Amino acid sequence: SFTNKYVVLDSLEGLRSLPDNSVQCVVTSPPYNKLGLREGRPYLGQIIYDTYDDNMNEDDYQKWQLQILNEINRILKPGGSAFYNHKDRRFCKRDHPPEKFLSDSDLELYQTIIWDRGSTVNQNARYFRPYVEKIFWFTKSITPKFHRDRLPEYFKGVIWRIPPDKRNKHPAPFPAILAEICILTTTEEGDLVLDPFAGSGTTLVAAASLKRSYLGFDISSKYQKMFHQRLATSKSKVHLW
Amino acid sequence: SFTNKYVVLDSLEGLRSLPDNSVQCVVTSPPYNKLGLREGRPYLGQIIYDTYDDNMNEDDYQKWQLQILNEINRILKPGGSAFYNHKDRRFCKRDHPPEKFLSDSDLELYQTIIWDRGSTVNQNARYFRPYVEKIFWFTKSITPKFHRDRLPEYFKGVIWRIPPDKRNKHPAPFPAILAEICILTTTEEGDLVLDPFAGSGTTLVAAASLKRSYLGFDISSKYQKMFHQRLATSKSKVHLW
Ligand SMILES: Nc1ncnc2c1ncn2[C@@H]1O[C@H](C[C@@H](N)CC[C@H](N)C(=O)O)[C@@H](O)[C@H]1O
Ligand SMILES: Nc1ncnc2c1ncn2[C@@H]1O[C@H](C[C@@H](N)CC[C@H](N)C(=O)O)[C@@H](O)[C@H]1O
Repeated sequence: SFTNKYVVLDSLEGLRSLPDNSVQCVVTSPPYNKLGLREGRPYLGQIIYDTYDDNMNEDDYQKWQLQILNEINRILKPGGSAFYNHKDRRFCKRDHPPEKFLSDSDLELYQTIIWDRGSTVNQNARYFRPYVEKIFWFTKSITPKFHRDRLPEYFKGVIWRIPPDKRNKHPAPFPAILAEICILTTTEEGDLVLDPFAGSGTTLVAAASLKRSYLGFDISSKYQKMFHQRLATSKSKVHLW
Repeated sequence: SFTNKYVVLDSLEGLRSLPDNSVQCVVTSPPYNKLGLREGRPYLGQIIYDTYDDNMNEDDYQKWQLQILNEINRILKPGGSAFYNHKDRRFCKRDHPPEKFLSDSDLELYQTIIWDRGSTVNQNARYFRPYVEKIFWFTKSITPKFHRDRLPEYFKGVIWRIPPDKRNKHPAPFPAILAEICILTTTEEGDLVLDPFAGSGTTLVAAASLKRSYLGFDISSKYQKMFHQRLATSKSKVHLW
C-alpha cells in the first residue's frame, strides 16, 4: 500500500513528483510573504521560519503561488478538493487580498470559507480588527465530493469559529480541527490527503486520525521531526468528535 | 442648508448630478442580479422589486456596477468612505464573487468586512451554508477618516453579527445598525451620507438619527413613500445605543 510520509523537499518539486489525477484532498497554508510584501522592512511579531525568511519579491511570490495552484489542479482527482488558507494583507495603507493572484490559476474556486480566529494581536485602530483568514475551497478544472452530513451543526456554515492553536511551537500553524473538517467531508478512508507546506504536520495528523493516507512536503527537517514527535504522541484522537 | 431628501431617480443619473469631492460617506447595496446571472431562469424565493426585475445580462450588470463605483470615486471627498454591500453568487456550480468586477474600479479597497447574517434559507448541502455577505470598505483614489472608538466592543472587529431585518417590508433590505456603524465611524454631524440604491431608506434613517445630512436615490416611488412613513415614525433612535 501507499507509504504515508512527511518528506523534506521543496513544495513545487514535491508536487511535480506526483502523477496527474492522484490526490483527493489538499489542505494547505503557504508562507504569507508578510516581510516580502513590506520589501524587507522588519516588523514586530515577525514570522521567522526555521529555514525560510518569508521575504520574497511580492510579484515573484504571486507567480510562485500560481505555479503551486496550477500543479495542484493537475494532481487533483476529478471531484477532489483543495483547501488553500490565506489572508488579506496590507500594502501602502490599502487592502492586499489573495484574490488578486488566486483568480489566474487553473483551479476553479468553489466557495470561500471564513476562518474566524476570534482575536488578533493587531489592534491598529485605523481599520476593523483583522482576525479573519480565508479558506479557499477549490476544485479541479478539466460538484466536488462533499458530505456535509458528517459535520456537527456548528461547522455546517461558511464561518468556522476555531481559536488559533497557541500550544503548537511552530511559528504559524493552523488547528487540527480545521484540517479535519476539510478531510472528513471530501474523502473516504484510504484516500490520499496532501499538504505541500506541511509545517508542524497538522494536516497529516488529522489525516492519520481519520485513517486517510497522507503526504506532506516542507523544507525544514526540524518541522519534519516536530511532526514525527506529534504523531507518536497522538492517540489518534479526532478533535471534531 | 442642504436639503435632505430621497429622490426618485436612476442611480447613475443621481450620482452624475453631484459635484466632485462632495460626499463624506456612501452606504449602499445594489440589486444583486440573481435572476440575470441565471439568464432569466426563475428560482424559488426570487427577489422581485417594485419596478425592477433584477434580470440584466451579467456582463452588462458588471459594467453598470463599475460605472456606479467610478462615479462614487469621483464624488467622494478625499478621506471619505464608501461601504458597498454585495455577496458571493453561484454560476455554473462555481463561485461567482463580486471581486471579479470590483477590482477594476477607480475606488481603492481599504478592507473587506464580513456581515454574518447567522442563517440562510439556502440549505443546499453541496456547499457550506452561505449566510455571509461582504461589505467592501472603499476609499477615494486621487487613510480614511475612521473613529473606531465610537463603536461598542462587539462591532470593532471585521465580522459584524447582525441578524437580517425581517420586519422590513422591502424585499431585500439591510438593518439600520449596519448603516449606523458605517456612518458613525466615518463622519461628523452635518456631513453628507449618500445611498444611491436607497430602497426602504435604511441608510437615510440611520443618517437622520445620527444628525448627518442625507441623500438617497431609487427608481420606485413606492419605496420613497416607504421611507417617508418610516422616517415619520422613527423616534430618532440609534440602534447601536
Ligand atoms: N519552498 C517551500 N517548500 C516547502 N515548504 C516550504 C517552502 N517555503 C516555505 N515552506 C514552509 O511553509 C510552511 C508554512 C507554514 N505556515 C505551514 C504551517 C502548517 N499549516 C501547520 O499547521 O503547521 C513553513 O513550515 C515553511 O517551512
Ligand atoms: N437604476 C436604479 N437606480 C436606482 N435604484 C435602483 C435602480 N435599479 C434598482 N434600484 C433599486 O435598488 C434597490 C436595491 C435594494 N436591495 C436596496 C435596499 C436597501 N439597502 C434597504 O435597506 O432598503 C431596490 O430598492 C431597487 O428599487
